[PDB]
Amino acid sequence: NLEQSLLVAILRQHFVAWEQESGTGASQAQIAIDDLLPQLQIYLGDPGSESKERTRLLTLLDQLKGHGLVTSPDAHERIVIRPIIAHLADPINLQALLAWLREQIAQQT
Amino acid sequence: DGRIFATDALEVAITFVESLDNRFMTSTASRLSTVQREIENLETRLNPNP
Amino acid sequence: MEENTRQRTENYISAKNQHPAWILLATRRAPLVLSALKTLFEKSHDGIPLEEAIQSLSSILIEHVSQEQYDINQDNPFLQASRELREWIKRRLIVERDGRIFATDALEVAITFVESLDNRFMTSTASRLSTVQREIENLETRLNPNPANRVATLRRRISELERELQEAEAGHIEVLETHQAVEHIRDVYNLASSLRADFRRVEDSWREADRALRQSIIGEQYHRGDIVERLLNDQDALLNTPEGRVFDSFQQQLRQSSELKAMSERLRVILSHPSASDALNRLQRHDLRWLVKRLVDESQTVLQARARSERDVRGFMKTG
Repeated sequence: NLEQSLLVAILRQHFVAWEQESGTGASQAQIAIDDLLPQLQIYLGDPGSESKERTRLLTLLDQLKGHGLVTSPDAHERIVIRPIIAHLADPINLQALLAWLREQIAQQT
Repeated sequence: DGRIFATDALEVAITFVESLDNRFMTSTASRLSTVQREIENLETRLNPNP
Repeated sequence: MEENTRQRTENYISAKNQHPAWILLATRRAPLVLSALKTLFEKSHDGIPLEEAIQSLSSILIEHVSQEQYDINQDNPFLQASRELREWIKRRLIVERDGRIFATDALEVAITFVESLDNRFMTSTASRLSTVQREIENLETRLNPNPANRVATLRRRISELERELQEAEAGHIEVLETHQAVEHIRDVYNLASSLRADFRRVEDSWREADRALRQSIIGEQYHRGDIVERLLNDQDALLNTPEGRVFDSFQQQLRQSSELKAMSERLRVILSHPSASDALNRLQRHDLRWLVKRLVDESQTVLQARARSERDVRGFMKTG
């Protein structure tokens, strides 16, 4: 679903950002949970309760771990992005989704 | 951080109902002295003639 | 202490159900009434004369006749204005006196609330902190009776002012840069406008005290000799209350025509400065220009209103 797809897009952006520095090395793609909250807050609003938005984000990450794109949070509130994301968010998939989303926005107008 | 806070809106709302109480007014001789001193100081700062 | 909280919810329910300002804020049509009244009373110096009120309120209603969703009238804005005026008077939201209608305290509070509500120029300016610092300096330096403390304070003040005198004489005087000056102007206006804030609270206190006196006078057997002194003791008791005390102290302070003369001459020059037009629009500029006359006139009105309570004694003691 498209909230999950938004989270996937942000995760892929972080993944490529890290891969730039680390090359195509082993999966050290790790991001603090706190780093996601500002990003999602832009699209999913601000319910004015950091705990509430953390619960929202963690539910999304559980759903994504169901699809294998991210490990569950570890002790330090950190997750590792499974490299499979690069193939669920490769350019052809992204450009199909982009066209479909443009169509959806056109219907919204 | 798990600590609730009072937003700006609630602060305005509380200040409103509070101002229906018995209290000191702002129309006090002390307020007159304050504004008089303030006029004095502000004028003296404004006019540039040495 | 929180034992009073049980009593405080009762107090708030009472205020909600009685205080006209809150009831007004709760109404469906609240914004229209508040905007119309703010527009009407923006131009009042004394209580606006009734006929002018009817005419200008009819014009204001005309301004908003387009809003048909508020059941606005479309056959005679003059009749609508008169009807609305009497309706509001019934709401204890405006009062007739000498044919000139005034804004009760309730409306003043409601208007201040709604005005402060929106995004705007804020209440405090950058000069508020300096104002508070100066006032704290004076208050502390005057509260303690230790003569050594006072003489030391005056010594340091006089040394600082000697430094400033030497600096100015040598020619390094300094003045407000534009955007500092504008903030000071705005803070001065905001401070000054607070003086009007309670000319209407005092009159209500007079009214209620007089009403209580007359009501208790139902037990006529009390000694009229008690009231030979109660004539002054009404003012005395309200001088134990903030209302009478501070209003009469304000009257005494305001009667010092020398300081008021200084204040007026200084208001004139501050407003003649170019940045005055930046700080304040036309309406505010005129309002501040003759604030002194406003205070004098309205305090005289309050005194001549308390004159009825002054006559209350002749309506009690005499039984011919």
